[PDB]
Amino acid sequence: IHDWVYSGVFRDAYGEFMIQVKLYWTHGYVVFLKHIAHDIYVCGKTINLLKLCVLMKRSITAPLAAHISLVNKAAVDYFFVELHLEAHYEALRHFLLMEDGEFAQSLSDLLFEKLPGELLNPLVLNSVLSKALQCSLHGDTPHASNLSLALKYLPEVPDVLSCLELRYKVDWPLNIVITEGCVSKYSGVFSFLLQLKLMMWALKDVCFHLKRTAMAGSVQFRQLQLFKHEMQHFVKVIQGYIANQILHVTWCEFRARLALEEIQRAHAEYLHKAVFRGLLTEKAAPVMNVIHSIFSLVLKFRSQLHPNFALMQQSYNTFKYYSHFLFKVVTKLVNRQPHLEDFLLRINFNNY
Amino acid sequence: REIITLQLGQCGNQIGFEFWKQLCAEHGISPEGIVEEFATDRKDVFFYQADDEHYIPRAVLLDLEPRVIHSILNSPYAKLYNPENIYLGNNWASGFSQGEKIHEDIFDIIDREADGSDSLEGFVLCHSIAGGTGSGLGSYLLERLNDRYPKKLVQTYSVFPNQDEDVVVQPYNSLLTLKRLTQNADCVVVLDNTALNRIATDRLHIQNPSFSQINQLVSTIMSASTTTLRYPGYMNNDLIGLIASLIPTPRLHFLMTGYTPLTTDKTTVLDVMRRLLQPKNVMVSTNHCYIAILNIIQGEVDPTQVHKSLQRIRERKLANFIPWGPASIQVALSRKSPYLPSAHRVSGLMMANHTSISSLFERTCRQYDKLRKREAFLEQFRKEDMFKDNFDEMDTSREIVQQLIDEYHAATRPDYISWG
Repeated sequence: IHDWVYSGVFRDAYGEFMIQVKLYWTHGYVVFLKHIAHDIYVCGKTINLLKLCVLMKRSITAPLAAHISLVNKAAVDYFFVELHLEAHYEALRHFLLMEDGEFAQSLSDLLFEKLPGELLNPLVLNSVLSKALQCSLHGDTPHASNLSLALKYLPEVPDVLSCLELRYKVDWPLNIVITEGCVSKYSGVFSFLLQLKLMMWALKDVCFHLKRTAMAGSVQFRQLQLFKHEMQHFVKVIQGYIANQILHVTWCEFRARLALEEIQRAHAEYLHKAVFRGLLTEKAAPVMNVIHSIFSLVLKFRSQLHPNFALMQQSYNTFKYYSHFLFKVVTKLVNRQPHLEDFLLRINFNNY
Repeated sequence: REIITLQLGQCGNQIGFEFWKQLCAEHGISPEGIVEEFATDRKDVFFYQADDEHYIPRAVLLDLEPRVIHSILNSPYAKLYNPENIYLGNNWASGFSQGEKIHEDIFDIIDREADGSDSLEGFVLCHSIAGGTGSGLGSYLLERLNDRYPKKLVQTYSVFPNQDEDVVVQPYNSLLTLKRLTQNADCVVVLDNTALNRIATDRLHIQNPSFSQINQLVSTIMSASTTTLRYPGYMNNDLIGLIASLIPTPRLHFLMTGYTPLTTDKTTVLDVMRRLLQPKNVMVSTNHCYIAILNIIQGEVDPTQVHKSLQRIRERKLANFIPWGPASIQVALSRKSPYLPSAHRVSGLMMANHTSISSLFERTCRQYDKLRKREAFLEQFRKEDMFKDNFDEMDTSREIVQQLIDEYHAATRPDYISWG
């Protein structure tokens, strides 16, 4: 015990030390109080990393655990005062979660010109990010470097689909904290946000088609705009629900909880709360199932672009049917949450 | 993106100059344009991206017979902007004809600033309804911009005139200008001088320097309306995304404004929600229900209690609303602005589409109809007579505002599923 923690060289003679010893880790955990055994197992690997930079325990554990706390606090401080751990989240939030004004509306608008035989080679995907990033003036952090626009499927294709990968790469002593599975989960929620931007673009397109014809202010014109305002209310209020749950009430924690294993579990509990209140979990799957029908109908409403005036009225009526259908099944599932209580406010005020 | 600001008339040039002083003091800006040692935020909405960050405001001043422009001149904030976009009666006909004769070179000033800009997104008109030199000239020139640029957005900051009627052609001037606001503008924010003077006599005992105080009020209004743009926020960083939620009908673009702290000489978000839901925090004076309400807030908030605030205000059912359709009250939040003194930390501002303004329109309709039946309050302008021999432009505007009043009252009905 007095070797590997203080000198920082692991010691074992006959294999009677329980702990034994790629990337850096080869250690394997597989009388005394077991409350200190795992502490020794982690307090050695830390010190090993700083080198590269009546029968009761009252007379033993008190001069022993007094140093474990010092090792732990030096370890946790090594993240913050050197790696700038607190800055990384409020920087990745800008781009990955698109918490950036005049960046998402500048990136998505360029993506949807192709969706197609463009966005295959890496000179147009390699140039499209730097045009969106200049339009916002939030970067010139080292997290505007390691930005990597890529994909898992090329564009070759009623159809509201769009998908993209966008990653922030990480080096080794941060890889154990912010992992490459966590960045992929940011990409997993990012796909849904980008798919919403496609709807905010299509309704904007039929809105811009009517914008240019105003000359005409007739009855048939205003009655068309009455359709648009209705669907846009739904889209903005559900976007406001996302901007509430995944972006306000979860964003309060894990910058007030941040003021060795525990940092990892705090991040993993943080994001686990973010996916739960955001209703992408399997408990709130049927709430999500209805949204794609509304999305399909908004795209259809853009497709008709009048001798199809009754057709557009019919699509608006189908939107109204499904929007009032959603409120009954989510009222039915009040008995199956505090955040779902907020959902009812967004969908209903007097929709019944 | 890039929005070019228009200031015209005595009143409009006053609040425009005050608001530019507000943004110079607000951001890290010298009185010369120099970036200061405390300046980050988004600085390209009206700010010219110069090399040493001489954030030159996109401010085009155009009038004739300059009086208040001389008062703008003797100031260090005439060195803040001057890309040579500053240009040197009180009736609609006189201002209309004066705008007609010099429309070309001032529109060349407009075009030079337009191609000098990187993009164009909106025209913000600093104005007041029947603002003297602003009236007639502004309606004419607004028609020139709307004809010449149909792909842009128009927001008109103006106040409802209350001068205790003296010009007797003022309902005619406001009626024709209001016609142009209906057909050549997409958003009109009007405020009552009566209710603002009531709030001024309410919070303090000062009503005599009313021009100076009202400049502070509408400058707070406009800085709060653009704070989500000029400081890095999340949404309504376009004007159009802000405008779209308010408007179900492109002729109903007239909005009511309210401001939650009435004194400045904090607490939770549910409280300011309840405050703003009262009509005594409103700056503007049968049954009338709002079409859609949206609020902007800036201050020190609890990010989870805003959910709880909407939850309690909803289940209180502290409001009515309109029969035809699912709208909501809409929350929007941004930062409390740094580099100024921050007193009464929560300041909220509301934009609502209300049918109560149709009564105000009907007041001006009744005034115009009364003076029209009497027919002794046009004073027989020769410019008005050669411009219109029969004065049926006023008849057509009265038809337009009557159609809007009909749309307002049928929108009060649940039969706005049918035509209004």
